[PDB]
Amino acid sequence: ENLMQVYQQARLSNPELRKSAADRDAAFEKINEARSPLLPQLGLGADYTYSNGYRDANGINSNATSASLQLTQSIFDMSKWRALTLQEKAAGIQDVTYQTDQQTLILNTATAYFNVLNAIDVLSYTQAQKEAIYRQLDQTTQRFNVGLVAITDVQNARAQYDTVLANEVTARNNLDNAVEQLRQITGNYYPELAALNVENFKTDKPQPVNALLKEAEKRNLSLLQARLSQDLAREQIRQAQDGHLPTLDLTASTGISDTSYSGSKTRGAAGTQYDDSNMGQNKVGLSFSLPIYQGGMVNSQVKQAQYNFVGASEQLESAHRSVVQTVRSSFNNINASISSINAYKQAVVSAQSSLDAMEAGYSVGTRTIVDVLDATTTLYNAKQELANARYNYLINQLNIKSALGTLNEQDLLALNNALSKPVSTNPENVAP
Amino acid sequence: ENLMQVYQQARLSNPELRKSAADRDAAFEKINEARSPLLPQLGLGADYTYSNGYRDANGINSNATSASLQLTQSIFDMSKWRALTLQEKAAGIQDVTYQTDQQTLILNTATAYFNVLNAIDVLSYTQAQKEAIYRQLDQTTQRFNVGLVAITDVQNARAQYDTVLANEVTARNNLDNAVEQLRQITGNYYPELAALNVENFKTDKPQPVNALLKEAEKRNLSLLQARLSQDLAREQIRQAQDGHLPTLDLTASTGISDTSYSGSKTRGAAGTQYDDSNMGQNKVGLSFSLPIYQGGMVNSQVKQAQYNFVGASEQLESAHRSVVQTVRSSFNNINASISSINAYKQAVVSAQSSLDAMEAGYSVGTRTIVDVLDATTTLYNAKQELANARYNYLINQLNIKSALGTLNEQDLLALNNALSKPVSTNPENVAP
Amino acid sequence: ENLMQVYQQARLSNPELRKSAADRDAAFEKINEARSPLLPQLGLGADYTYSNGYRDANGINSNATSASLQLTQSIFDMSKWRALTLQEKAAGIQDVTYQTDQQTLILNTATAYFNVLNAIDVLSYTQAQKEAIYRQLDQTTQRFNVGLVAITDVQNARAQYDTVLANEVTARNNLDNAVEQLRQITGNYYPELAALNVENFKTDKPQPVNALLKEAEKRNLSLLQARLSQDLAREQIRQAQDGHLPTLDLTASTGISDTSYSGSKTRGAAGTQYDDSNMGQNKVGLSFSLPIYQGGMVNSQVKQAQYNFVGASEQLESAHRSVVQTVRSSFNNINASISSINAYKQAVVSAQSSLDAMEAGYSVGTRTIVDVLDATTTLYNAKQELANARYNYLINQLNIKSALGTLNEQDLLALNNALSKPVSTNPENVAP
Amino acid sequence: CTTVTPAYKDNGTRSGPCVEGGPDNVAQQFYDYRILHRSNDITALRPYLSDKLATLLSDASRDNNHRELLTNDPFSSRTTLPDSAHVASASTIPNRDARNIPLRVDLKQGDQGWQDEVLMIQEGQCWVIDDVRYLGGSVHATAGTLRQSIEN
Amino acid sequence: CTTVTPAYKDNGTRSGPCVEGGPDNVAQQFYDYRILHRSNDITALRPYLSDKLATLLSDASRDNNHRELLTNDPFSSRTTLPDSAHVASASTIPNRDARNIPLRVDLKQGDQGWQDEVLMIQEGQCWVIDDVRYLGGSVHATAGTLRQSIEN
Amino acid sequence: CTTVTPAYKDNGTRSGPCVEGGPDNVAQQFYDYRILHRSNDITALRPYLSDKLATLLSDASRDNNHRELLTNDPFSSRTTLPDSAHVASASTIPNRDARNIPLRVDLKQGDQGWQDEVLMIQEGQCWVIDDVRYLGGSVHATAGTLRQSIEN
Repeated sequence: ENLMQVYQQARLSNPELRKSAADRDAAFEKINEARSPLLPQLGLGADYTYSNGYRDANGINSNATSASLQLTQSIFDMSKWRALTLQEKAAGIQDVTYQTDQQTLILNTATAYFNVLNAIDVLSYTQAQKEAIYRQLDQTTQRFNVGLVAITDVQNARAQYDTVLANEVTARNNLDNAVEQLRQITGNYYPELAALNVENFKTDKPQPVNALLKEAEKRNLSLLQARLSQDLAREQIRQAQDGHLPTLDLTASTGISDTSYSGSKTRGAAGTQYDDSNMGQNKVGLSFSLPIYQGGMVNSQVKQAQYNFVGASEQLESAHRSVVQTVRSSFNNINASISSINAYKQAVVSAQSSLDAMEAGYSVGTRTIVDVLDATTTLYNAKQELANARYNYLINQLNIKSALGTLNEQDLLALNNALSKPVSTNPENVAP
Repeated sequence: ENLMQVYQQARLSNPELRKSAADRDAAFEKINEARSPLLPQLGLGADYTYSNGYRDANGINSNATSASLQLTQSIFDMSKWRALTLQEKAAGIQDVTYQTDQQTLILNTATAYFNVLNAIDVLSYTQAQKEAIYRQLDQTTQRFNVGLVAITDVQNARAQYDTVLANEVTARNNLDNAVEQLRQITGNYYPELAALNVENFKTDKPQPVNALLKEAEKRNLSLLQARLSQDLAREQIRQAQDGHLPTLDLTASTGISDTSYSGSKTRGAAGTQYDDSNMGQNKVGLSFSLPIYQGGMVNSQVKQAQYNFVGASEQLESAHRSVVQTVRSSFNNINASISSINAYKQAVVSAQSSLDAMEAGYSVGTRTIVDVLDATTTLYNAKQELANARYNYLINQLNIKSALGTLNEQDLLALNNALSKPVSTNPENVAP
Repeated sequence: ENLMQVYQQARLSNPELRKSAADRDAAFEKINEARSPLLPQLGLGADYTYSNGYRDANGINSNATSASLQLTQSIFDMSKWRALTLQEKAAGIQDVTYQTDQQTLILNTATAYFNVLNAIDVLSYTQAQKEAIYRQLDQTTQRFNVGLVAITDVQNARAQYDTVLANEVTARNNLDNAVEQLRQITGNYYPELAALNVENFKTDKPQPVNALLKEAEKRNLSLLQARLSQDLAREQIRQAQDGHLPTLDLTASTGISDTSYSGSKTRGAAGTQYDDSNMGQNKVGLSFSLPIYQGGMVNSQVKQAQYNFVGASEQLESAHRSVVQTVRSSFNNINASISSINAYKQAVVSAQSSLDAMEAGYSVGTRTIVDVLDATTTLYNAKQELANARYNYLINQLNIKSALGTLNEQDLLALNNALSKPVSTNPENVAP
Repeated sequence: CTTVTPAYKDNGTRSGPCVEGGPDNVAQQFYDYRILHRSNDITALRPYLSDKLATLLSDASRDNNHRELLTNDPFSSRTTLPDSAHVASASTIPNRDARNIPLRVDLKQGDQGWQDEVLMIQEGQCWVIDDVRYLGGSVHATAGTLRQSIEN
Repeated sequence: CTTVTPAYKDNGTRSGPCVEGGPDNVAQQFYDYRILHRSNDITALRPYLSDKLATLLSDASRDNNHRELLTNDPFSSRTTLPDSAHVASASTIPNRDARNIPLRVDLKQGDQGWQDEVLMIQEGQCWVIDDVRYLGGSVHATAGTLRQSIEN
Repeated sequence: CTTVTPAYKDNGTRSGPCVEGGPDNVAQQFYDYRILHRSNDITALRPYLSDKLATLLSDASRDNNHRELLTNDPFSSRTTLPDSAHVASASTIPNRDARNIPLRVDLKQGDQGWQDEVLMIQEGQCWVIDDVRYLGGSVHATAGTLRQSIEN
């Protein structure tokens, strides 16, 4: 299928994208865990304690059965709210990195799909070179069998044929590896893909690097992640102290206790404090705490958070510089690709003219067979380089679009609008 | 020494494998730390408190010296058992990654050994090319000294000789770097190694990719590690809740306390509650706890564990796809190598015949010195490529055996059975 | 600007170096947090508890308002001192890694600055080759217009011209990418940089690899980091037990409590135990704790620390082997570079002589235009390779100086003393 | 609170019918249907396989090349129908942002076990068996998993 | 105790005058000076930009190419002078081992916001404004940040 | 419980005798023997060096090239025999899965210290000295550690 269906199947059945999305969802669900301690904390607890006397408590045995139902609430504690905001920012940066992962998936699938086509083109060109050299071999061998020229031409052309055969084997292996890699990135085996037609291949100049830089700075994913990380560091230093703020808690508890006494000394004439006691008590209360001198722990924590915030800001600046470098490199690479397309078109036309001239000269007799073989290999190398330059230009267009920060399926549709004919990627079928 | 001795010395004296084994042993010993909290926890504690009083408790001073010996056991707590099982699974995955490290070491030592041999072969071939070009230089220079041909041939052949000299220098540097790298990976300086003979070098076709893929899927180390990680995620989600299960503890404690009272107001006529008390208590008790409303913390933790398990399963599927890609790539590369061996043998034979034909033509006078120099360059390049293809095929065979997942010293023995003659790797001895 | 000013600007405004320095400062300030628990811990706390009676305690209501001021000190606890020592060692290793980062910055800025010059030289050489081929094309075309030779030579020369044009486009793109990368690593846009003159370029033989190895082993940064890590592991195993040593604490507290009773049953005739109590008590006490049977936790932790220490020792040994490999590789690379400089100088001279000879032969008529074009491309390739070898030798000298562990701005001054003439890096200006 | 709101409004295009849901649930139901009956033919097994293993098995049957593999057993690692199956548990699946989940099922017979592995594809509001990884000793025939075993 | 003792005996060479210090402090003071007055010309703004943005703006003004950008507003994302500014907080800066701090300032007008960003450089014992990232919708003119916009 | 059971059924091939064991123990014993006696010749030192440093030093002695290195002191960083040594402690070694442990020994003389380093190799049930890293100022002769110093 063409690029659209390949990308759709890749997006629908990719494991790494699924993993990144699951990680983002887990980071999002962490908000509830972060928010849990602010909500009421309710619990139950029962116990049974048996006490035997000793020393001056000789002959004293006690049995206590207790039950309790407790509830605790944090009336004022800024640390919990700061932790909640930290979790919020972490979820935000995870969402951003998920978006970056989506962009990476699109770029990777496009690169692999075009690599398969480039390998097919390379193999076909090498096979055509082998056919041409075989034709030259047959013509020279038949001329020698009739008898016009020595064996040197036959030997040289045979050596060239063998070298071209080795190159063809290498190209076939490379194509097989590329198609298997495409299957791995997609999850399906594709027998044929849409090729690239040269009639409708029209190039377009890119936008000036100024507006490119403006949009990239405003809407890059990596720079947005760096900004979110710096904001997270700022909230971390804000949370860092959490020691100068007094804390306030509210507690409630319904409890029952049944105590029974027994022993040799417990059967005395007192009969007042040595009898079974059944106490029920429901309690409500408030607790106030305030650290005053923590030993310098809070000050050191605040200073460490300040250093961490400085480091995060510096990492953001590094990310911005990297974004500028990426935009400039992508623009320059696009311009180089569009120039090289025309350069290689002119070069291949020139090489064809040169090969025709060398063949005519050999017919006259001024040249030798090594010269025409060199012209042939130069022609086929030029054709191979032109095809590679075309595919590199398309991939580079996608690369600059991605670095701008606004890459989606519309760009893939624009690329796919230039693919018309289907070709099979079967190694045996192409070269029977 | 041959490959067996090199591998044995590498295994016996490698720091990275030792570090991996130490890490595995530490993760294995983590089981005792995980099992410790389930066992009885016994302790001792003594204290002495001086109390002074004021306000309505004016003129009351107390001195209390206490000692205690405590024992605690966890009668029912599934969290500890789940932690123990998690530690067991972690130890298992560490054992698996240690096995993978062993495989990586064996592959690395074989690769370094054969890289050294390939460097030696390349250097020898370049030296032979330099000798041939020097012979051509001497012949042409003596012919010109007698006087038969212009000075152009001398200049061209001298330029070729200088280029070949530069190539020889860089090849010698590469060989020295390779031998030093081998010494680094092994720990010993090897003066001579077993070379590769061409009489006993016989190639064998690999097993069909079907049974290869079957055995690789069954026995691959990375896939087994991924499966163990997914099982670990399942046990993590099983442990995740640990909040709906009530906990039960048993405590025992033998304690002594001595309290003495003194003060201006303590010398009154009461004489009952202000006397020295010697309390002794041995207590045996049970404690029962049950969370009921944890504020949603347990539910959020369970859902996070669910997401983590989904992510782990996705990672396992990614590992399986990568394993399939590795097996297919290894098979295709092995077939490419075995074809290229024959292709390059035919190519080098053809190139030698072509060089002989060009020499005969130059003797007749049809060709020129640049043509015979180019033929010499092509022949020596073909020889170098054939040797490189041979070594690449051997390394590739080891690579596919490793990707199958059943690589050990038997494959090393199979490779070493093909090495017969020893050659010295000293640059000075090989370059007199 | 020359290398000194470029490096000074890079060091003044580098984000990654600033981030590493901030991380080092944070790890250095962690000492105060580590030392905090040893210092006195002082706090305050007040509460108000309301109790309602139930069961046999019916008709009993109590209201207790309390305030307290507490102070705690750790009289004897070796765990805190060991944690302080661990923090000290961590700060030390962070300082070492910061020094390594500084060295890496110097090496990177030098490499980029010389890469820009190498790209400029490559572009200029390619443009000169294009000019020479254009001159040859014009001469051949005018000769054919007058009419002396067939059309084959024109075709071949123009094919070579097209190929050289494509190579020139590629070289210009590479130069633009390199200058942008230099701006990114430095933070400023440089219109011109000091070039490398060939009159004052004199090479120097390096010190014997023995003294090199001695100084490197004594003063390498990576080896020092590994040694500090092993010492940290030793202190970790020393700290890891912390279970057989009894702990001792001292506590002081000033507290006030006001309790009031009310209820239906509290208005009886007792009037003794159901009245307001105002207790003011200050306590000073000591606490002694001693683990005796921890369930094997301490023994397992100690054994894990032993394994970790063994792993750290193995990592240090690996680091030492890598250092030896780096030193040997750098020395061999310098020797290869200094040999190749002379080899390529001789090759360039011989290639120029060969090109002159081919031109003379073509004037006579014994050669063909393809031969002189091949000689021209060989000469220009040799010149390009010589320039690249020079720029690689300088970088190799800096690399070995860095691997020795004693690289600073003085070495940059030594390099910069060899740069005299300035050249502009504008793509359009150099090739109008 | 704080609903996850997964960011995938996709993963649909379901053609044939299927069971309610639950990966372990559908795997257990499929194995129970195969064990209880004796046919195991693909015509009655259409709901439990999604859209691709069904057509792959259909064209393999019409190809007449893998007759032995498709007639003995396509889904079990042996040549004989198992006696009991126990699918690895999975505590449901949160929302829909999850696909291609593999589960290992213990295929227990009389004093024997093989513990095969089967992939799971969501593709809508449902769950469906796929692949079957043939993870066990004495593999039935061909090699690898079923999908690449019958792949041309 | 255990003072940091930073390893940076560098980061100096400041020529022109400036305000006392503190990143948020200097950024807020510079914005307040811009809004309170109506000139915004570089001669009066010399203290807040240290040594490179001042000269770049000077030669851009003398270039007679960027008249529109340099006359409407060079420091705000719009063509109109803002109404209020709120710089992002930063709890001072430890020691002196800190440079190139980027701060985002919320640039609020009547029922509008643009939230620009500005780099800040130490240059000795002080703090100075730099770059101004032009982060906001409807970029004023040219493109990118100010330094790239006016770079030749 | 849960014994480690190391996976290393190797690391043998020991020829000459040696001391009981313990890396710090054997290093301390070697240094004490060298300090107490005055011979420091290799024949009496055979048990402490393993199998390779012994033969390497023997053939270096028979080579008559490193006489100056071999006659004053090969194992200390100086040309004079030390006065006291203190090997870095190591809390024994678990099981046998541990090899090539480098220990730094403080080599203290009258108002001086050099703090050299020595490698430790197991070879079976024992421990033996190797390399000696020559970590100290003003090294004796040649350069590097002893192994590269006497290597041809």
